[PDB]
Amino acid sequence: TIFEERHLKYISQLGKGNFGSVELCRYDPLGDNTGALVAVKQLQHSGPDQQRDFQREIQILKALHSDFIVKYRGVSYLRLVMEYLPSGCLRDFLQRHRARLDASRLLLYSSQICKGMEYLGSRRCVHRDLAARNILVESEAHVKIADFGLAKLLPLDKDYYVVREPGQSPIFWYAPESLSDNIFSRQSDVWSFGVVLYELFTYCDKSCSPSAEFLRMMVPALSRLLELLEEGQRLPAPPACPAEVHELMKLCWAPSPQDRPSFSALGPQLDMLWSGS
Ligand SMILES: C[C@H](NC(=O)c1c[nH]c2ncc(Oc3ccccc3)nc12)C1CC1
Ligand SMILES: NC(=O)Nc1ccccc1
Repeated sequence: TIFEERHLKYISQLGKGNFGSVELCRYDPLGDNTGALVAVKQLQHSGPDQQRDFQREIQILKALHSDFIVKYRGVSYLRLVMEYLPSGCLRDFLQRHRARLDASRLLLYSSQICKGMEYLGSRRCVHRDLAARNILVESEAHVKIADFGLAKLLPLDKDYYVVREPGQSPIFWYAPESLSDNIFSRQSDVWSFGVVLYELFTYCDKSCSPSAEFLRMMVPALSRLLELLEEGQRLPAPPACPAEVHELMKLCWAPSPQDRPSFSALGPQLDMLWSGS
């Protein structure tokens, strides 16, 4: 649980985002290159607000225990040590392996992500950055939610959270209430899950990505996106998308957070489709 810094050997950068970076390191206390590989998050550079956020992220991740959430391994004193999943993120894995991954498998990943989100919700955790680029692949048939850099715990007496600064993530995964009023909730994570189902079923192809679709659907982009959403415009069904999968996405994109299903209602539905595919 406590890793000594001198034993963590730097290999490469894995990714970066919201003021943090994740490195691939070997935890190599013998110094002979035989130790296990780990992913180590740290701030990219120092700053006291980032620091306080980072401490909370660590406390959140340490207290999450799910097969569908990336595993906390410990800390180094300033760094968060996590399991390293060499297949990397689901966005990349989908683009590389599309020819091999059928509808059944995408429904399997969808069910696993839903089940991880159901668990997060039970912990009063709003993830706030759900997207295929932040889901990791453990094996061919197992994914895990990662990137808790923006995650918040809801107080016991309130089911939403208002953020003060504007968001910094690609705008096409945010719910309308987040776009307009910086409100985030478990039901805003359901909106984002609908976009994740869209990514899965397009295999993260860049030409039909959420972003590419907006510049086709056509004043600042954020205001334009909100007007398009208020008018009831949505991303079109992915090529060859099963009808029932598309209906589920549209339900996740109900205008009113209270009309979106919960992850507990979504889960059984995905399983039934997975069993019926
Ligand atoms: C960069 C962040 N990654 C993590 O926090 C990771 C924690 N363990 C990992 N194992 C492999 C892996 O592989 C990669 C490599 C490149 C891009 C994404 C994941 N990334 C991570 C973010 C995805 C959640
Ligand atoms: N959720 C949803 O349908 N979002 C959207 C719509 C148009 C363009 C980009 C994203």
